[PDB]
Amino acid sequence: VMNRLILAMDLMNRDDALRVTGEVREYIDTVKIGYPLVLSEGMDIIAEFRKRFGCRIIADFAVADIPETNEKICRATFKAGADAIIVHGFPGADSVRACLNVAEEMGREVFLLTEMSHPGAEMFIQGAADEIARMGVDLGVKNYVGPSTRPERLSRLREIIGQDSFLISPGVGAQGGDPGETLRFADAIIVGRSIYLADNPAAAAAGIIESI
Amino acid sequence: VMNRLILAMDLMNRDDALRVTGEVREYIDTVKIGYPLVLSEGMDIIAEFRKRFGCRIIADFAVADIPETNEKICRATFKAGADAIIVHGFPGADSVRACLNVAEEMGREVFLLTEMSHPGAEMFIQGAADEIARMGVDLGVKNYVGPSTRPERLSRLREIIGQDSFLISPGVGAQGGDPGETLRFADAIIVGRSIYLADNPAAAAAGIIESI
Ligand SMILES: O=c1ccn([C@@H]2O[C@H](COP(=O)(O)O)[C@@H](O)[C@H]2O)c(=O)[nH]1
Ligand SMILES: O=c1ccn([C@@H]2O[C@H](COP(=O)(O)O)[C@@H](O)[C@H]2O)c(=O)[nH]1
Repeated sequence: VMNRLILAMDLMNRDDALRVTGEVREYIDTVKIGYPLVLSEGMDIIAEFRKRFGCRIIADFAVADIPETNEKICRATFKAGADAIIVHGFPGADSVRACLNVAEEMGREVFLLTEMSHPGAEMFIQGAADEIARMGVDLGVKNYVGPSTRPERLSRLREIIGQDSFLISPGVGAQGGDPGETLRFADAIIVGRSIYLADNPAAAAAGIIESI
Repeated sequence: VMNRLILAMDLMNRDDALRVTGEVREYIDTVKIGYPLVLSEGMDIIAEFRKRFGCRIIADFAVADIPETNEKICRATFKAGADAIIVHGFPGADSVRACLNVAEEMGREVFLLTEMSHPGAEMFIQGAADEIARMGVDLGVKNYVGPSTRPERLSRLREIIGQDSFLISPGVGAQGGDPGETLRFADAIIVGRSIYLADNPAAAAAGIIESI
């Protein structure tokens, strides 16, 4: 939410991850943590970050398993302190509903990943993305993830989910997406490498904020 | 955390509560919601506030029942979306442990209320407060609540819990506590009426922040 900028913290060691996150904390209040960091440092890193930085944590786990396993993944993730989890919609409605049920039980949120931002997304996901977004609307999903790299697709996604839904978007910077154009449709942009690989992460974050 | 100021939102109707909270949101990022609002508008108000204001919510439920009931209260409260819950320590260790167990299961936090801020606290709670704080330390509690109205007691509490524990303090303003003096010992101050009954809540919040 702060500055409509979410940091994707994909460094793989705790010391560097804490250093960069602390350096840019005055610019953000929401950090997306994924498997690169969690599989290297453990799930306890989520609660550590949440406490140390007083930020919201979105666990980007691209959840994509059967219902029963998705439920277990969501339970472990919320137990670890995550405020929200990103779930793929392409595995179908039952898999998404399993995640929504756990989020309801635990007072948390599910973000539905519709279309991905990388080139390969055009092979199979893009053709199913509008229907995946419609499925989300039908299931009551209120939070979505769409691609910064294809603003016309981000626009179509926004059209399907409505103005009240919350939409975040990765692919800004390194993948080629533009901050300002992405924010014409998304509520917040996700930025990873453009900030965490910069010589001065704080200056990189400040520059993105200045550009928007 | 923001400005070390936590709003105690004890208005009893949704419209006024949303109005004041929205007016002072630029000054805070943490709202304490208690029974005055929840029993008048329902537990759904917690998730509504959390979403609408993107703030952390501490449920001040002064939990004070037997272990089994405390567990149920904590589960319902975290399911409703609260980030933390305030629990009395005077009912004993088993009652506090029940709350800690649910918070661990759900990735949330427990704040232990040691000494209360009102005059009647001197009758029974004050004499047991140092031991209640020690009990908290022994149980692994990391978040505490102490009285703004008695800074020497707040100092003694801080001494027992250590500098690493997080301490919040009500009784600022209406009850007579001073913002600056309270912050010599507490990490954050809780302020209710001095802000929510003010003719201009934003100006009242701004003034408190200016004074510190
Ligand atoms: O469609 C998607 C879904 C997720 N991410 C994730 O969002 C972040 C974008 O990082 P970056 O390209 O700004 O470094 C990474 O964690 C990446 O895994 C994408 O980039 N695209
Ligand atoms: O020892 C305690 C425990 C809790 N509260 C609560 O903190 C808030 C303080 O509000 P106010 O006196 O600033 O209006 C209220 O919600 C009140 O119930 C106290 O004041 N003192």
